[PDB]
Amino acid sequence: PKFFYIKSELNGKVLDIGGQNPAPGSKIITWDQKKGPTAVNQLWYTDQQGVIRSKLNDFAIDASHEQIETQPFDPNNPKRAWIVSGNTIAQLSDRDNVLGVIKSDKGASAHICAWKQHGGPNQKFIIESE
Ligand SMILES: OC[C@H]1O[C@@H](O[C@H]2[C@H](O)[C@@H](O)[C@H](O)O[C@@H]2CO)[C@H](O)[C@@H](O)[C@H]1O
Repeated sequence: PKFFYIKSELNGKVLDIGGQNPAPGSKIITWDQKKGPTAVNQLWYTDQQGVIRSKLNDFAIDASHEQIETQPFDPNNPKRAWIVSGNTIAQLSDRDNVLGVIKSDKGASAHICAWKQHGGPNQKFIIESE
């Protein structure tokens, strides 16, 4: 029941499941922080292991494709176990691999990818209580 927002230190927006799409494989973007029962697609929590999940469907963050998207949690899939570590959303099995915001080149909402930690604010996040 302890949910939170993940805000980018790059654009000050927050991780958000694209268009509130509940289906697995939905792209995760950054969007203006909403408030109320409509913020569900922007709310996250950590399971007992500390692995990040979405309040919307309990799905985990998955970095199997070009951009991060939601996918059912699988303890056997290394690209679906992401945890909070200070200012970074780190891959549980490889802390050197962290999430980072990447602005759009087409004037759309920014997307997210996972790559080597390079110290930029694009790879820093702030956990913000609900
Ligand atoms: O565009 C991302 C943005 O979508 C909001 O939801 C919209 C969707 O964008 C729009 O195309 C559709 O017609 O209506 C949806 C309901 O508002 C999300 O609420 C927002 O968080 C972003 O994900």
